[PDB]
Amino acid sequence: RKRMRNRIAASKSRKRKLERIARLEEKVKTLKAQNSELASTANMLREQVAQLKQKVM
Amino acid sequence: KRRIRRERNKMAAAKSRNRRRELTDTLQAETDQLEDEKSALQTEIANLLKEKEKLEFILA
DNA sequence: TTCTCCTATGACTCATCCAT
DNA sequence: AATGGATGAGTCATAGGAGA
Repeated sequence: RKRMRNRIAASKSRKRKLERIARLEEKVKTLKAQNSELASTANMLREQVAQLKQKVM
Repeated sequence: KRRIRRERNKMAAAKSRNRRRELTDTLQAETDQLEDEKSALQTEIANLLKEKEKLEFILA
């Protein structure tokens, strides 16, 4: 028993370490994308403001 | 044979555990950063927009 | 191409740290 | 003091890759 219960832990402990790794990999992926796109919209906007600041100046 | 390999494999078990600790430490720390970068672009965007409008009004 | 050897990695077990 | 889970670390079996 003592061994059998403990197996179950070691097993569960390995899995947690595995998942966190997965989850992170996933988060890194989506972040790269959203993070990259908002950058593009950020640029469409920076220039438009630059332009308008002039038209008003 | 064993005395050789056992210590030899001891190093591998160690080195592998080593990498997983670092892989995670890195991904974790990287996503923390990417999260911030994203977060700030969301505010950079919000402010750019307010400027955009403001200027369009000046051209009203 | 298939056969051989070696490292990397899962899964077990053990010792140890903390809380009940 | 006693019992139970978490996690590091050693061991084994075994797979997958580099090379004869």
